[PDB]
Amino acid sequence: HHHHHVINLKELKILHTSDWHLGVTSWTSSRPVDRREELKKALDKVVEEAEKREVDLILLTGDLLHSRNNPSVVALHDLLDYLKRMMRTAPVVVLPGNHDWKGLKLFGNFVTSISSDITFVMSFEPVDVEAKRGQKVRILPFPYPDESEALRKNEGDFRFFLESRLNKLYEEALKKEDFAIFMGHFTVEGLAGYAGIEQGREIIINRALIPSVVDYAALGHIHSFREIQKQPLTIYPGSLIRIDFGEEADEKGAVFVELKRGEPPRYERIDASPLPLKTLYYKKIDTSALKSIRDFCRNFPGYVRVVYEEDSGILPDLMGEIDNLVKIE
Amino acid sequence: HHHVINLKELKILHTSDWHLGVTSWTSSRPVDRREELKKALDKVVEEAEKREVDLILLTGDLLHSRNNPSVVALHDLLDYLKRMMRTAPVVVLPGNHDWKGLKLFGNFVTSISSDITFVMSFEPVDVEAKRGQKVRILPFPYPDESEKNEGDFRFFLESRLNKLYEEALKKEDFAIFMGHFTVEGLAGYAGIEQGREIIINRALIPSVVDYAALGHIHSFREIQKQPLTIYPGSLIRIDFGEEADEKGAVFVELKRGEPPRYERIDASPLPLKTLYYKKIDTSALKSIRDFCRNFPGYVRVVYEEDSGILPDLMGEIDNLVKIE
Ligand SMILES: [Mn+2]
Ligand SMILES: [Mn+2]
Ligand SMILES: [Mn+2]
Ligand SMILES: [Mn+2]
Repeated sequence: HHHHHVINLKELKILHTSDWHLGVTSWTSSRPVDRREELKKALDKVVEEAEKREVDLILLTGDLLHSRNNPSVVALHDLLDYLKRMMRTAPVVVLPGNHDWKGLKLFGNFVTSISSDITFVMSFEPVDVEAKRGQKVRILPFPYPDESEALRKNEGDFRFFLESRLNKLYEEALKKEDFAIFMGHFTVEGLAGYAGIEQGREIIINRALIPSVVDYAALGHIHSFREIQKQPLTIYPGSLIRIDFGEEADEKGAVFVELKRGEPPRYERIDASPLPLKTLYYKKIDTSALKSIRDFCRNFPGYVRVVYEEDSGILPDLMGEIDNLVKIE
Repeated sequence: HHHVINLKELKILHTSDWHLGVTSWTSSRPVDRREELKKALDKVVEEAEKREVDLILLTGDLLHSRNNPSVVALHDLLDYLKRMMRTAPVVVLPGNHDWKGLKLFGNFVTSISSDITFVMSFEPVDVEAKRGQKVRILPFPYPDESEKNEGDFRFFLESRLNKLYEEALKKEDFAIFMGHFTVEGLAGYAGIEQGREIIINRALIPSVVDYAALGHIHSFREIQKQPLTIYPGSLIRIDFGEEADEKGAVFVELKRGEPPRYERIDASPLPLKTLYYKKIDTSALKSIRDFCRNFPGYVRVVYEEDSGILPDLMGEIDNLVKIE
């Protein structure tokens, strides 16, 4: 199943998905919920769409695995399974998120060398790939600065380092052939309604420093769908599930992007239809609140957290009674 | 692949037991064996290219660390795999290993490339060689434990081998057994017992295969002729005790209706020597210094009678790696 060769082809169809967090079990400290079933249902939906829409290229922009250090065998198996499924649809380019195990890097470069349908980008060096219908795409990758996960330098020099990398990618973008695509794994500065670091050291990038001459800027790391800017089109697809409370109002899913030479890019969201989350708040846990909790959870198809401040004595066994109540705090 | 189809002939590069990553004599004078090992591997790769082999067989213990291979060792492994894949399709039968990441890696890679196949179960796999020859692989790795009663375990192993024999009978062009174990009753074998060993009678190896590729034993050994069963051996002399064996790979040529033939590809490894002395005296001290001076390999001194504090032999002798 090799690439097609279409002459004078000015179109490129892209599936961009990110932040899978394969392996995640949520609320381990109160009621562990393995998110695998829900997550795979979403991934199957995304794979089916890429097939339906006959995409030319698939972009994976990191945090595909929940465990940055020691992913389980099941999570790794799921990842390789979906990578394989995607490769059968269109060539895949992978920009993994922050990781520590060298196993992914060794694996990545080897697999890239032996197959024309997958490319791992794990440095700042540009890569020229070929899409499903023969389109030439220059990839401009910006991963988490490795080795120096500890900066070993002040904020001024480090910012200048990041800024210098971005200027270099800009210059390399100018030497493109058909299309040029930026792939980044970081936090855009000044994100509207952004919670904060989910237990990690963050790389903060001003959106204006994203090379303006690229056709699409594919970003990952942020769990909410966000259209960052239009020139160049810069998007976080978001995660596929609602990973924790705080993500109740987010849009979750992937994106379909259509590029045409000489024309503005267009996109459509591929919504994951994730299970919903709800936080219930009460001044005090009384019979009025106690019935409010039971009532709500009864017809709610997602997971519920209860927060209350005032002491109410020994609570009744709500969690043993309500299967979708995953936390009381 | 080419599409002759060669049907009648099949040329095989069989190499094994590389032990990438090994540093020897760490508790006396560590010697990183990588330079020597890569020199041998380059020679083996060069030969596969020169001989234009159709199929390359790797039969385990390619990495010295069964649990935690270093990055350099894994990099070297993947480096050589890629080089070999450019020459001919490669079939890999991993040895006794842990981590399991090797297994996830293996099956994925096998799926995405038609130039490499990892066999990590007892299930037969049908592969296609360089010139389109249809090869059936009958793999026999270390079982995943298991290891209850020695009678039922031996019977379990025996049942696997009969199974392989049966599915061998299917075939098409050629059939090739790949095994990682210790043949029973090996002449001059040390150390036995290990005792983390899988012992198999050579007569239990499916007689209807064209070639039986074995790994785990560090010495070249033609085990039997029908079917031709060979341990290629390691590529370097890993420790003292391996002073006398042959190291290298094997080139095997199969022809339908004809008996199989083979030629060794010798690694020309660095030599090893153990020097024995009743006691360390000036006449012994003389022979040690003089021997090591013109010896291109590594030397061990073993002495019986205690001769007090020794002169700095290892400090003045670069290739003396052990005294005991
Ligand atoms: Mn994430
Ligand atoms: Mn991230
Ligand atoms: Mn060995
Ligand atoms: Mn072995």
